[PDB]
Formats: sequence, structure tokens, C-alpha cells
Amino acid sequence: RVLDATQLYLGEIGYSPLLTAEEEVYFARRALRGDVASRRRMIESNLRLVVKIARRYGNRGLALLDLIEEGNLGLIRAVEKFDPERGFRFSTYATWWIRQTIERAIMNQTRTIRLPIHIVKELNVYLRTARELSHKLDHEPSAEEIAEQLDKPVDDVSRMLRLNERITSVDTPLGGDSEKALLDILADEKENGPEDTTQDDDMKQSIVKWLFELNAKQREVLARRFGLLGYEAATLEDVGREIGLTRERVRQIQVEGLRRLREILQTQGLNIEALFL
Amino acid sequence: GITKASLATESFISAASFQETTRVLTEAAVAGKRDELRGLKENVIVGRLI
Amino acid sequence: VPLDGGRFATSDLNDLYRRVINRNNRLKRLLDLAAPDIIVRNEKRMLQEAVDALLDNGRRGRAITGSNKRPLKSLADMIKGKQGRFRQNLLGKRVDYSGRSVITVGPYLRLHQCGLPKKMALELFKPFIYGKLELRGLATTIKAAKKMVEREEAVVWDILDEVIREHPVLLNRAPTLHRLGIQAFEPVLIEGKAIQLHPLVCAAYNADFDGDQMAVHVPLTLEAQLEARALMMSTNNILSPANGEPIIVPS
Amino acid sequence: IETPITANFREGLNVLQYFISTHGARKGLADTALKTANSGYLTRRLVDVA
Amino acid sequence: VYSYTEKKRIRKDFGKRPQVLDVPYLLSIQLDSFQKFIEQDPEGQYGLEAAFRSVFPIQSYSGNSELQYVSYRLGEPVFDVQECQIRGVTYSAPLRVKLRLVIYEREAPEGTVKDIKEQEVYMGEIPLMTDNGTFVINGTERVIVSQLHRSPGVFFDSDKGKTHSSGKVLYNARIIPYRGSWLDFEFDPKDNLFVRIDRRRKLPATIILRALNYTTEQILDLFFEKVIFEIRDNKLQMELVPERLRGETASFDIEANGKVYVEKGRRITARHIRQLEKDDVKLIEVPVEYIAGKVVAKDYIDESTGELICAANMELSLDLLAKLSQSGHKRIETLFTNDLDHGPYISETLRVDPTNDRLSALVEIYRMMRPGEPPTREAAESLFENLFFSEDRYDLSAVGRMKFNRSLLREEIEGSGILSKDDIIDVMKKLIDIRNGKGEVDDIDHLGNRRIRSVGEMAENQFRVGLVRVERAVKERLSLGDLDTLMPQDMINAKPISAAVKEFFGSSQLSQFMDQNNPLSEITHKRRISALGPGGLTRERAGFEVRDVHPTHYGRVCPIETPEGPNIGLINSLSVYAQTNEYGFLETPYRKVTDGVVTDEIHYLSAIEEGNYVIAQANSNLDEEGHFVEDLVTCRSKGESSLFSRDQVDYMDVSTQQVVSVGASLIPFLEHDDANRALMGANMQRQAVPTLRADKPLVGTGMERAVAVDSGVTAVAKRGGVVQYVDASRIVIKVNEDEMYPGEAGIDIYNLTKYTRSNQNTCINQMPCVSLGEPVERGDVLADGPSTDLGELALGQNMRVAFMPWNGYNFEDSILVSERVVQEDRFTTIHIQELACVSRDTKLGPEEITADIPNVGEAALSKLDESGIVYIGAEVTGGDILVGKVTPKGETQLTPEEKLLRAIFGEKASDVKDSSLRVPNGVSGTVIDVQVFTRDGVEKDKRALEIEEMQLKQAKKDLSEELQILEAGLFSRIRAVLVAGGVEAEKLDKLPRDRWLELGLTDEEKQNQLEQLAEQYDELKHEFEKKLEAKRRKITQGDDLAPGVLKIVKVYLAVKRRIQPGDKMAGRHGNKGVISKINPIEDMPYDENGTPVDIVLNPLGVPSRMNIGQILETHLGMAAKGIGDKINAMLKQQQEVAKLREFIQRAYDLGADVRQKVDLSTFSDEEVMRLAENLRKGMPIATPVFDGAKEAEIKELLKLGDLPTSGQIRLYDGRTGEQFERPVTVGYMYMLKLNHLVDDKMHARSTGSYSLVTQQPLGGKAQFGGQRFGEMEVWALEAYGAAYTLQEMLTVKSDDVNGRTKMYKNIVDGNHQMEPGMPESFNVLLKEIRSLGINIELEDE
RNA sequence: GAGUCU
DNA sequence: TCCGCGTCAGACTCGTAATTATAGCATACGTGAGG
DNA sequence: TCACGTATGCTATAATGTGGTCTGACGCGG
Ligand SMILES: [Mg+2]
Ligand SMILES: [Mg+2]
Repeated sequence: RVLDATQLYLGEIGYSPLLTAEEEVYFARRALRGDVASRRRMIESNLRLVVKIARRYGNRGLALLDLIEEGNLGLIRAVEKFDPERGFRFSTYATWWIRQTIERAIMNQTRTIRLPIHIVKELNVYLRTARELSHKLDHEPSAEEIAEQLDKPVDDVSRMLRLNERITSVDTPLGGDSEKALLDILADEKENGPEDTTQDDDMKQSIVKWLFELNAKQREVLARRFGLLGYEAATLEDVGREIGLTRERVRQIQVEGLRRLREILQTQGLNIEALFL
Repeated sequence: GITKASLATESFISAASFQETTRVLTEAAVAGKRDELRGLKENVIVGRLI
Repeated sequence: VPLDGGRFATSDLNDLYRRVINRNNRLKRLLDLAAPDIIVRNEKRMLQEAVDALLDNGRRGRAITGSNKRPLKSLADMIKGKQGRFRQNLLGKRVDYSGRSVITVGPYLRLHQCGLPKKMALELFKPFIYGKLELRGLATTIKAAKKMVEREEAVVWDILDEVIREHPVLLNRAPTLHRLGIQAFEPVLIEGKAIQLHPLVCAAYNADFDGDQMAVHVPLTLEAQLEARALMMSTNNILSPANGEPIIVPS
Repeated sequence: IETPITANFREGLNVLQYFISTHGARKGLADTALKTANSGYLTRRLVDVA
Repeated sequence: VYSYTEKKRIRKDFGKRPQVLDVPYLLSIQLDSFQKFIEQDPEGQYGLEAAFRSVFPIQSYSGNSELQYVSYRLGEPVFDVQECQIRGVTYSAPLRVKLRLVIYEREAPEGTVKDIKEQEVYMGEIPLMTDNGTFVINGTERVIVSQLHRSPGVFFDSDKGKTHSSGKVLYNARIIPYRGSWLDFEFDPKDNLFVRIDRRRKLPATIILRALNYTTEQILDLFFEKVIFEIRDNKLQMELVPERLRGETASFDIEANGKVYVEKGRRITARHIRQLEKDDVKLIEVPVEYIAGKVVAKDYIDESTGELICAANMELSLDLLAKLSQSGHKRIETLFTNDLDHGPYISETLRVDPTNDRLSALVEIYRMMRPGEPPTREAAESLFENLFFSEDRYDLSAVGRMKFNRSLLREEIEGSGILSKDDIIDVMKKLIDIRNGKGEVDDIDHLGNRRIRSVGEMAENQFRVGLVRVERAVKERLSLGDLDTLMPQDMINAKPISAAVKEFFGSSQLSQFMDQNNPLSEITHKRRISALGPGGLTRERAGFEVRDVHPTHYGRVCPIETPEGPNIGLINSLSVYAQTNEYGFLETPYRKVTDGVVTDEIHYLSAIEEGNYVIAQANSNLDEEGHFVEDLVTCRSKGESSLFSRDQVDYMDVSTQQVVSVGASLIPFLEHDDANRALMGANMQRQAVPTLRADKPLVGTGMERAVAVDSGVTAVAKRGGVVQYVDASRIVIKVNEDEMYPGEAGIDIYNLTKYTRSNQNTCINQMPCVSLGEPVERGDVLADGPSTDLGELALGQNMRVAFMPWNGYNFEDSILVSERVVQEDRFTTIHIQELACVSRDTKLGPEEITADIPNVGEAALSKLDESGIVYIGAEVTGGDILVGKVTPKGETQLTPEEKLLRAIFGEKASDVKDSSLRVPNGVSGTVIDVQVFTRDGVEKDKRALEIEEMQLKQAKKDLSEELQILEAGLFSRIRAVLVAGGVEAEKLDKLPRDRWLELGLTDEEKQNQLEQLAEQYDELKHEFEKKLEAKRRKITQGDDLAPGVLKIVKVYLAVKRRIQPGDKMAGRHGNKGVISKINPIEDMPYDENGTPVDIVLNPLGVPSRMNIGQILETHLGMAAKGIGDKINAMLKQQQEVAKLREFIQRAYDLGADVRQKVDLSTFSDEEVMRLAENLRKGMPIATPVFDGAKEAEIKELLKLGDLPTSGQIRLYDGRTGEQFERPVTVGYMYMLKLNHLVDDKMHARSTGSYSLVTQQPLGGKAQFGGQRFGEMEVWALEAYGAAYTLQEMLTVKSDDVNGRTKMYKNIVDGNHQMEPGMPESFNVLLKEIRSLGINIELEDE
């Protein structure tokens, strides 16, 4: 017995009939015509080819059994759209599918933030150019050296090379054995600390008292425009919907509320003190 | 022994916080045990008064 | 979350969840395709592997390594052992209103006292200063009080001095072998940046001045001020709990 | 060690006497780093039961 | 006798052992190892040459095409070290290698001459090593530590009583290759031999033997002897070797031709053995019952039928002996198997062995390593061949083969990397010999089994992985690719080789940050040996046996030098005179003793070779090139010391210092210090920050000058001569004709490295220590480093120390320092600090660097210039902006309250927010430099343009001075050559010099000299342009940065931190301490003379510590200053040059029998007064490690200064004025300011950032984090009862989100109220357990 | 990974 | 008796941030704006 | 109904079973 998933699947596909020339045509003839037995024993037989193609495309994106799975899906589409009428072989035709299905599925799953087909194939043109430039410019090629070789924008070469930058994992230690990782250092900036939390409570509870302080028509008109006491942040012209119904008198009364409040901030001890903030 | 008397306590939260975390939680899960937070470890965890 | 630079960073669970979803979605598609069982079996094996790796990575087989060559941290791992939630983030914690520094002697001090630096005590007792600054009528709001303290105004030193009188601070040394490894003292504000420790309690801490560092904690609540003063005060804790003999003994 | 050091620190140890002294120096300083973990683990086990 | 820089200040040496071998270069291992890795060796493959020869030529799977290595070359580095440290790039060289695609014809057998393509391909830039043994990676000097790993070869070992319960010592063997699978042989409780490869499952040991075609019959005829049993008529007979019946009981009546020798049940002693051997007894008659139990050796088939009567390896009996005799066999071979001597192991192993023949064994071996896979004859035979028997997958290497052969007591030293059949069997043989009795196991801790593996060899290893990674892509693209179109570079990839070597010079445990806060740290860190690393130990796998000190270390590795961390025996500094053996083991010099006379020929004995000979100790008195005086000499051999006769002495220790390291050599009076304290002292001496003023040590050893010079930090004279030009920035020296080369002008230039940052943010400055127009000898120190003084190492400062207690201000090693030490700014340290400002590219847009910043006072923009960068020289403090940076922000949702307040003032936040580089919180200094790196194409600031203007004009004047001094120096020689031939002195120097090169002489050897000087003048003239263009190009060149980054401004501050309470200080005997109080000068103790003490130490920090060297240092330091104060008094009095000559002469020749002998009659008057001028601060004294000054010599020196024998003076309290009750030990101890300074260590936090998942406070001052309250700290408050104190720290100070913000508000309201909740970390535990598939719920009240 | 207090 | 799994003191400081490789082009699929 | 990024699709010489670390210890089950 062997309890490894890989050497077990490899044992199963081993005891499978390696098809000859008109054996492929004989089964594929009834496969396109639609046969239970043909599709299985064509696919079952040609699993041995998938493994070899998947073996060469390794240490790149997925592990290995993952390349075989996506490789087997390409072999199934090779069988659905094979043409036995043509004198050409199946191993020729299916090699195009298994290299294709694996290339195309690696491009998607290999990265954490999902990178599309266009941006990746864009990138491969820049990468193969870089290797040709590197052998004659000894040092690695710059983004301008690559951009200037293809006569394409410097921002476009920079954009795509920036997406190539891989993601560092949080659980990875800087220390070594068991000191600290990146979660132990990186701050939650979305949750503000008690100092910043209580300042907006004190700023906004200070303002609730300064509303009751100014005149009755001035703190009504000023508050409901900014949406401080009211429900929606309206404009000078939209304060007319309430009771004001004015354009000029609203603008004079809004500014009159702010002018009396500017002197309330110069006396309490802010104005230029709270201008820096 | 100490290591065994610690794991024998009815409080599974005391037991899983000591050692054998993988084993304590599974044996408590299958027995459907309820820890009523008796000792100090339990209240230190939940952030209560000792 | 985004690292400062354009790089991002992710947990190892995201990488294990992605293996499980890929193999589950592919499995559904191969069942839709009515593929041979040989192919279906391989996919069911890989699903078991990815689920078992998500739950407990290093248990059934070889743990699934990511890019770094180390194995991907599983869910079980964040519960289990030392670096688990329990021992590191729950039976023990990082604490607000704490600092540390290099300790030095204070042979003028009384047994109930400890030298606490100016700038340490300023950062330690921030909310109590903003609270006195509103009561004395010096600052209108907290943002105003924040800048008064940041400028280190002359009035602020006087208020800092006012809060700290009769307000204890806890001092701790590693390793915390016995309860006397933490004792409470009344702070004395000093000139330099170094903690001054009472010589007689040096025995309890096992603290020699050849560059030891001691942690500071502020008991904020009134309960905590009374607990510091009644139980954990140095003058209250003279005999050893191990043996009925004084630990506070001249050397 | 079968050969003890006749000399003292005022008189000074010779080349070999020092080399013999180091055997015992390192082993002591070694227990200060390593064996403290066996002892400190006792502290932990005792606390969890009591 | 003594050179010019030595003439300035001679150290009085108390040595008495003439140094026959001078101290070697201390940085030898780093330079020599890497030198082998790069030096292109022609045949004797090493480093890169070996790498290519090993892997190439690589050939295709079709076998038609292949790639072949020709030759490689290193290109000059893109940026030199100077510019690498600045821009932040690796100092590396292009690797250009010639590779040829040779193609065979598939029709012809091997049609070799078909296509011979050729091109020189780039693959990677290998990092180059500096002159001081460093690699500059990303602008940081880094050192790769040499590894100490288990040597390859065979090594026999045994579990004593760890295997099994009985305590059967199971012996074992391991054949360890440099590459390839391991081969283990081991016993079992039941004494059966077994084999395991790569520690896989257990297989019978005879299974590998069958796999090597050994039949049952051959296997028994390798290990066992033969006993021939002759059947004559009826009586059975046996062939005797008398020696075999040895310590055995005679089972039957041993009787020969006519004599009964031994009776039944009687022990055969040595006499019975020689009785039979003297009588020459050959055949003995024996019973038939004696063979019952004997094992038959070979097969015996019936001649009559032709079938097996008995197979090989089967126990005979009376019925089988009857069948053998009658069949036609009256001569039986039999296995000789004693119970204690010649043991039956292979015999019982063969019965356990399930395999039958060769092919059955190969299957079984295949089935182990590749389980489940059905075997074939191709697969089984090919695997077993690819394990140990392939050129490719197996290599012991030269060291492996040499150690393998020398273990098996072989003749041959060098041989094959592949295991042969002989090798495997010989090893099984020796394993059985050890089980039997002759032979013992080797111990692993022996340095003869610990091989040293420096940088060059580990760089070669990783470079080989690079070529192996390319091997895949070569074999791949050779088969698929067309033969005609394909060039070799399309198949090679440069990124794998670059990446595998970059992994070593970056990710590797042994490549690390150079500890450069002190020349001693730099030089001892380069001399470091770590047993940790890839292919070595782990702390997990480290026992105590490897950690502790081993006999072999003596002279190779220092026993008093190692960290006191988890790495206590793993990391180790190299000894002084230690060296790497040709193979790799360590070795120590030894003076040979021929005819009892000690010869000055030195032999570097390896760990192995040392054990044979007896080595006398260095303590032994020679008759001054006669022989040992004393009849009995104290020596050591075979890992132990004892007394010996003189003719029996074989060797002797070369120096007194050889057992110790570089760190420990600098401890004075180490002989009187405990090993424990001496360790910490040598470790803290490395941490000593260099001070503002480099003060020499008064009480040194003499190794100071060796360390300072070899460290590389001091600018040294390449060639001697007169100094033409002196300056703070550079030194230009003209060379003497004899050493000066005839080609060039012969003027050396030393542009001294100026106030510059270190890796620990400390200072590095080179000050010129020679005056304007001074005659200098070759190899003298022209300029002093940061921690060096007139060539001697200066880690700290020496000062008047009084050992007495003081009001408990020196309680527990607490130190009381005078204000005068702080006032003199002598312990004040420079801290240059590097802070970078980066404009990146966010999603919304690129970041600007302008003085136009939203929300800023004029106080911040005041020190910035137009571009938004602080002026050079401008003092700055925490908060102040160094570089104005502004970042784009989306149109953020302003809260109505904010929108009001912005509409109240009018100043509304703009689209671009803010992220300016500002001085870190609390730190403060002066801006000494700003460096700007703009990307090629992005908008340049006007400040950047001023810096380009500054660098360019400075570069033009710098290379103008290069050609100017070189031109003047070159014609100076031409003028001297022109006089030798056509002398027209005054008249030729009147008109212009420009047309001097046209003038020649008649055709002599001196005319040929004029030709080289005129051609070289134009060579430098044309080189001046191409050089100036290179500088101009690099300055205009856009610096290519990381993705997203548009430009970076690097600001350099200079903090000048003085000593304060909290700062850590120490001496050199492990005597630590913390300043407690700076006592005013008025208060300090003072002697009757009136001179106040600098430091007051606690005397109770000495007896417990047992570090008495600090007290001998103090006494001698007092004596040293006593001489200085006498010479200072005589120079103030201005007595007489003959008087200074007499007093100094009596001082230098005061010791009982001193090694050095300074005759002052040789010194001229001018030379003496320069010397006296430096001795007046105090006569520097040298106390070698173990060959130091005695008490009598120190007390004798104290009398020369008219000071007490005691070294204790009556001091008087500064406060009161009255005397202390007794004399107090006072004197000068050289103390050191450690890097643990309190301004860095002090930290405090009330409220700050919180973590992402746990929602707890961050950790450390680097992140401004709160303190960890661990379970240890939790138990303390648990124990007291204070549950509120605890709950506070568990909830509102930690996770409780509503608790922490609410409590902050309670305390500001004044009300110290506990309003808690439940930690978010528990809420996380719940969701993490529920995601496991475990229902965990809060069943409530 | 190199340190500091035990 | 052998294989497997489980423990292995407490805080602190620093320091840095890497690599590979996936072809090329034509119709198909979804959403938003403009006539 | 195009514009634009994203996605799906197909290529017919034959090709058909995979290939990093190697040393802990002392206890306690199954
Ligand atoms: Mg002490
Ligand atoms: Mg200490």
C-alpha cells in the first residue's frame, strides 16, 4: 500500500491502454458521434501524456497534481473537438490543448490579487525582452531600457512591472524562530485610538453646546445647511426648502453665524491656536 | 501528576490554555462540555474580574 | 492590507482558502463533465488535502509550503501552543499607560518611593493632565490641551506634579518569578531619563544596576490606585510569601 | 577533572590552568541560558494545577 | 630598531617571551577564501573554475547538441564601493563567460566538426569583496561568517545506552559525502548488521553486498576466517592455529600426536597457547559432537547425485557430517567465530537477509527508496548506480576521500569521489573491528572531524546551484530548439544564477550586518566561526557536548570568546595564530624541537597531527638558543598535560598568546581574571562606542597596534617617503626613490574617509596623525581611525578611579562619575543618523516634494529652502520638517463639523494632503549632509540641481588636482634624468615647462626612461578626460529606483549625546555598571595633593566577581600616570634633555628581565622631545596576555613615580574636607562606553496605534508600542488579589475597544471609573474555533 | 538573524 | 517493543525587506453613453 | 450601437508513469 495521493493516481493511469493510430481514429469516430465507452477510454488512455506536459510546467504557479487536473480538462476538450477525418495524429493535436489549458489557468490562480490575461501576456513580452537586453547590458534592464526597446510608454512598462511585485505574507517572521511578524508591527489605521476617538467626541460635544449659544435663527440656518443638526447637507440656495425660502438673506445669516462664532473661538483660546490643526 | 491533574479539571478553557490545545478542544467538543468559568484563567481570558 | 510602498500583504489562510475553493469549483465542473472516476478521485483526494491543510497544516501529511519555503500557518495554528491566541493574546497582553527604561540607584529615596522621569510621566499621565487642564480652566477643549502638553508649557509641569502626588505607579522586572516582582511606589519626578529604584527592594526584583530595565504601569481607576497602595505597595510587602522572613534586607 | 588548579587569581593562572578553568566556566554559563527553561517550565506547570 | 611612528610613543613592554612568530594579518581568512573563489585557476580547480568544469559540458537528451565552457572574466564594477554605499546598490562585477554550442551529426557516429558557435554570455553579477573583507550589499558593509560543519568522510559513532533498555552499545558508521546520499551501517540489540541510505528504513547489511555481486560464499570469505575439518579413516580432525584457543575453556580433551595439553572444562591460558605453538601442533583429533553448531562456509554438493548436501552459511550436525563424509567430502571448511574476539555478525545477518542473489537485492533496495513503484532491471540497477556510483549524483571531494582513507588506515591519500566496492566493505569491516575490541569510535567534537568552510567555498556551492538550475533549461531547449538558428545565450538564463548567489549574499544565516561600532567588533566579527547555518547545527539540534570546550580547540579556537545567548557554544572567535589547513581543518603553529634544541622552524600542526607529538608549553625557559634549562618540562600530548624529560620533548607552543582570541588578547592581566568575567569583558570591549577624542589605553597588552592596523580602518603608508601635503581631508605623500616605481610620478594619494555613518549609526572619521612635510616609513599609520591613536587601538578612555563605597550611589555596580568627565566631553559620542524621504506613486497620482505644504506654520518652513529641503548645517529637533513631501488625497468626505471649522477659518484642506519627513520624536541634531536621488526623466528640484553643480565643480577640481600633482611629480623626475646627460639647471627652468618632453639625451637606458615618462604623461592626459566624463555621466545619470518610487532625499543628522545617568559603562574584565549620578567636582573625593577622582567604583563589585585584573590594571595605571606626571613636571620645569634621557631610560629598563630593550642613546634630541610630549599624559604600558607584569614589577614602577607600593592613597571627602578612615585604592582604569545608551532605551506610551487582528497595542519603541503583560506578570496580581489592577490591563488598556476610548474619556472627565467589556482577542478566538467547524457559543444567564 | 537583563 | 506525538522560562533592542514564467490573435460577453 | 477591459477559443509533425534534507529529548500511549 502507498497512502500518497500522487503515486496512487500515477499507479491507476499506468494500467491504461496506450492507443495506436487507427485505434485513436476507431474510438474518436464514435466519440464525436457520441459514445460513453469511447470518450472515457480515449481520455483514460491519454492521461499519461498530460502528466509529462504538466511535469515540465512546474515550480511556477501551482504544485503538480493541480497542473494534472487542469491538464486533464484540456485533454477532454481535445477529445470533444478532435477530427479523425484528418490524417493527422491525436498526440499532435492534444499537446496544443494541455500546454494551453495549463498556461492559461496558472496565469489566474498563481497570484493572490487576481491578474487578468491581458496584463499577464503584456508582462511576458516585457520579461522576454528583458532577458535579451540583460545579456548585452550585463546588469538587469531598467523600465526605460525595456520601454525604449519596444518604443512604448515608460508609464505602461512601469505599471505592468509594478503589478509583477509579489505579495509578502503577514504570518512571515522578520525575527526567525518565533519573535515577531508583520501583524505584530502593522497598525489598524481604520480604528482610531482613544486619543483621536475622544477628540471627535469632545470637538462635536463642544459644537453641540456652541449651537445653543448663537442666535435662534442663526444656529437653525447654519446647522441645517452643513447637515450638522438636520438630515441632509444642503447648499445656500437649498436652505430655502425649510422656512428661509431666501437666497440673499440665507447667505447673510449663514456668514453672520460664522462671524459671531469666529470671535467665540478667539475668546475661548483657539482661532490661530486651532488653525495649525 | 501535575500535567494530568491540570488537564483533568472540568474547565476545558483552563485545559486548552495549558497544553494539548488540539486534543482538549476535540474531546470537549464531542462530550458537549460547558465551562461555567470557575477559576482565574477562565476569567482572565474573558476579561472579567478575578 | 497594503504595505507602505505599493506592495500588499496577506494572511496564510487566504492562500489555503484559495486552494480549497479552486479544487472545489474544479470538482463541480468535472462532475458536470461526467469525467472518468480516475480523474474525479484525484480531485477528491486533493480536496481532502486542501481542507485538511486549511484546518491543521502539519498533521496529516507534509505541510503545504508557500513562497518562503516555510509551511502556511493554518487555523489550528492560531489557537494552538505558545504563539496561539491563548498564551500570547489572551492570558497575557500589550498594555496602554506602560513604559520602561534603564534603572539606577536612588539611595536618598524612601522605601515607598521611586524616581520616575519627567518625560516618561508626561506621556504616561496624559488623560489626567487634560482632565485637570479643563478643571483649572486653562484649556477649552482636549485638542487645545494636547498642544499645551506638547509644547511642555511651564503651567503643565505644575499640573503633572499635582496629579502624581499620592498617585502610585507599578514597577515590574523580568522575569516575573514571584508576586514581589511587581511592587507599587509613589513616584518622585526626576531630572534625567532613567528610573531610580529603592536599594532595599532590589532583592525582590533581583535587580542589579548594570543596565537592568524595569516596566512602568499606571493604575488608572480609583480601585487600582487603592489596590496599588493597599496590597502591592513596597512598604506593605516586606516578608517573603515563600518563607516567613523579610525580603527587604540591607546588602 | 583529576588535575585541580593549584594557583589563585592574585598569583595568576598559567596558559593550561586557564584552559582547564574554561571547561567549568562555559558549562556554568551554558546552564544559565539553557536549563533555565526546564526550571521555568516547572513554574508554569505548578501554576496551572494550583 | 624602532620606526618613526613608534618613535613618537613607545609602549613599555613587560613581556619576557621573545615573539619568534609575529602576529599574522587578522583578516586573512576572509580575503584568502574569497580570493580562491574569484582567482581563475588554470588546472587546480577552485571556485568559479571548478563550478563550470563540474557542470559543463551539458549535453541534450537527443545527445546531438551540447554546450561547452571555455573561459570566464570579471568586468570592472558599474559603481565603485564609494558610490555603492551612497546610491544603495550591490558592489558586484559583471560575470562574462565564453560558451560554445558544439553539435554532433546524427548520421555519423559522433560527427564533432559540424557547428562550432561561440559567444560570451552575461550571467549574474557576483558581489565582490572589499579590501577589509566585506561585501557591500544594497549599500551596507556586510560580513559572511565562516561555517564549522561536520567533515565529509567516514566517522564511526555509537549510541551508548540511548538505544534500547539493556544498554547494548550499538556501534555505527556514516559515510558522509560533500554531495550525494548518506550511507549508514548499524548494529541492532541482537548483533545483526543493517544498512540504511539517507536514514530510510532498515535493510540487512548483506543486501548492499549482494547488490555489488557478492555471492553468499564470497560474503563469508571476507569477514570470517577458515577452519579446515579433515575426516581421516574414522576419527574426526581439526586444523589448529594455537592462537585461536585463546582465553577459552577446552570443551574436549585437547590431545596432539602424543600429549594431552588441556583437559575438559579447563581454561587455556597464555602458557597452553605457547605449549601448542612451540610443539608446532597442526592437526588435532576431535569429537564428532564438536561440529554440532559450527557453520559450514562454502557449498558442498554430492559428486554422486549433484545436489546440495548443505548450503553456505548453515549450522552442521552429526547427520549432516555423516552425509558429507560418505558423499565424498573429507575436508570441510568452517567459519571461525569467537564470542568475544572474531564475532559472528555477517553470518546471523545473512539468515535475516530475505534476498537471494544480486538482482533480488537491487529490487529490495529500489523498493525501499521508491516504494509502491513496480521495479524493473533497468530502474533497480540504474538507481543503485546513481546513488553512490555516479560521477554526477555523488562526490566525497578531496577532503572526503582523504579523511575516508585516513580513517580506514589506507596508503592512498587522494582518490575518487565515487564509493568503490572496497570502500563499502572496508567500512563494514572496521565497524565490526570496533564491536570486536581493537578500534574505537571517533568523537564529533574533535576539530579533526570539524572542518572550517569559509566564504569562497560557500559562494562556490551556491554558484553551482545556479549552474544546476540552468542545466534544466539547457537540456530542455537543446532538444526542442532548432540546431541551426539556436545560439547558446537563448538557452542560458542569467536570472537563476543571479538569484541563487543573491540568496547567499542576502537571505543566508551567515551573511549578516557588520557589527561596526568599534574596530575590534569589525575585526573579531570577520574572524568568527558559526556552527549554525545550512549544513550545520541548529539550536533545536544542539546538545551540550558540541557547546563545551574541547581539548583540540587549544590554539585553534579561543575558549574564552562566545556569546552568552542560546548560541553559547555554537558561535566562536578564531585564535590569534590559527589558520585554515590546505584541506580545511584548523591548525596551530609550533616550534619544532630537534636534538632538544628549540628550532625557529615552525610547523602548523593539524588537529589530527597534534595528538601524536608531545608539545612543551610556552612557560618553559629556553637557554636563549640553547635548549630547555629545566630538566623536567611541562608539556601536553594525547589531550592531556604531564611532566616529561628534555630529550622526549618534540615541539613547543610558539607564543604565549595562542590559546586566546583577538578579543581576549587585548584584556590586560587576563591571567588574574575569572573565565566567566573575561568572556563578558571581551564581548563588551567590542560594544565600546568610540569617543569624540580617541584616547590611548595606558594599560594595554601591545596587540592594540596589530588590531588597529589590520582592521583596515587606519590609513597606512603603501610606500615610505616625505609627506608633500597634509590636510584634514587628504594626505599626499611623495615616495623615496628606492621603493618609488620608475614609471609613474610616485606620489600616493589618501583621500581620508570623513565624518561618516556606521551600521550602528555611530561615527567614522580619519584624522591625519602626521605633520606637514614629515618623513614616513613604509607601513606606518598616516591617519588614525575612529577608535585608534598613533596606530594603537583606542576603544575608550582611562581615568582616575577610586574603589570605595559612597552613600550607596555605587550600590550594585552603579557608577559615580565626576562632572569633570562630562564637562571634558571626553565620553561624549557622535551618532550620525540616516532618514530617507521617498516620493512614491499612489493610485490617485505622483507625490510632490515642494515647500508648498498644506496646514504648516512658518516655524517649520523657515529652515526649508525653495525646493523644500533643509539647509546643510541647520539644527533640528523632534517635529521639525527635514524634507517637505505632499501626497494626493481623494476628495474625502469632510464631516459637517470639520466642514464648518474649515469654512470658519477659510483654509480648506486641498486635494494633496501631507507626509513630510520630519525629525524623529525626541532625537535632535545638526544636518551634516543631504543626498538626492532623482529617477531618469522625473522633474528635478532646484536643490538637486545645486547639488549636481556642487558635485560637478568639486569633481573638476578633484581630478584637476589629480593631474596637477601627478604632472608636477612626473616632470620633477624628468628634470633629474635630463641633468644626468645634458646638465643645464637654472637656464632650463626659466622658460615654460610645457615643451620639456621634446628634450631628450643620447640613446642610453636613461633616454628610455624619458620616453616612458613622456608617453605616460599623455596617457594620464587622455585618461583625465575619459575619467572626468565618467564622473560627469554618473552625476547627470538618473538613479534607477524601485517600482513606484519617483525620487528619494536622504538626510544625515549628527547627534552629539553626552553621558548621563542610565548610560552603560564597563572596563575590560567584564565589570559592568550604570551611571547613577553625575556628582559635582566640588563633592568628589580628592588626594592630599588636591586632585579630584574621576570615577568612584564599588569595591564590593570585585571579590564576588573574581575579576582581579581590574585592580592590577588600576595599580599599574596609577604607576603609568605617575611616570607621565613626573615627565609632565620635568617638561614644565624645563630641566635638560640629558635629564629626560636618564629618567625615561631608567623607566624603560625597570622590569626584572624585560623583552624589549630601548637604548635611548640611539634617539636624537629632537626625537626624544616628541616622545616625552606624548608620554606626559602617562607612559603607555604593555602587559601581554599570559606573559604579563608581576606585582613586584608594578610596585617597582610605582617607586619610579614616587607613589606607594600599596597603590592606595589617603583620599579626602570633597563635601566635608575630612579624611576617609583608611587608604583607598585609586589609579587609572581604562573604561569603555557601551552602546546601551539610555536615550535609546527609555520609552513610554499612554495611547497609540493598535494591531489589525488582535486589536492589542503594538510592540516596542520602534513602533511606539505598549509593554507586554505576560502570564508571568498576570500571576503576580492574581497572587496579591488585585483583580481590578489586572482587569484594567486585560481589557481597557489592551483589547476592549469600547473600554479603552470610554476610559480615556472617564479619566479626562476626572472620574477614574472602571467601565469594561470583553477583549476583541477572545472574539477572535471564537471565530477562529468556529471556522475550524466547532460550535462554540455563549450560553448566557 | 546580532544583541540586553536575569 | 517500536512508532508517534507532545512538551521544552520571562520580558526587551536592532535590522533589513527576494524569485519565476506562463504564444499570439480573433470572436465572445457585459456595461454605459450617445444618437 | 460603439467603446473598452475581460474572457473564451484555437494551434493537427510526433509527443503517452513523479524525482528537496539528510542529527533532539525525555515521556507516555497503542
Ligand atoms: Mg550586580
Ligand atoms: Mg543585571
